[PDB]
Amino acid sequence: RVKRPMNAFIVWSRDQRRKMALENPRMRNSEISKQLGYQWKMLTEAEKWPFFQEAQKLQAMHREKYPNYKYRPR
DNA sequence: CACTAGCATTGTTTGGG
DNA sequence: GCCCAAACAATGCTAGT
Repeated sequence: RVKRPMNAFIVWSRDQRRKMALENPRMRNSEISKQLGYQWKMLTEAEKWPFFQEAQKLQAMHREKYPNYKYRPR
């Protein structure tokens, strides 16, 4: 079963989730998501663009590998 | 142990009104 | 066309059956 490709926030959140967890070892993971939300909204456009590029590469490789994939929720 | 449903985030896409 | 809700990507669990 073919999964969705990572958008830019997901791409950026992965390292940032681990680094928050190691520095705040008591927080629930659902509470790290909140902290990652505030931080992302704090990021300037100029800081987030490498992650949108990465998201694009990922959506592009997705269509290479799965040329007939289409998204079907529920 | 196996479901699956939910909590949490943003961005993307879908599907209904 | 507009609006909207909501699935679902990763990650890291929960809680119910």
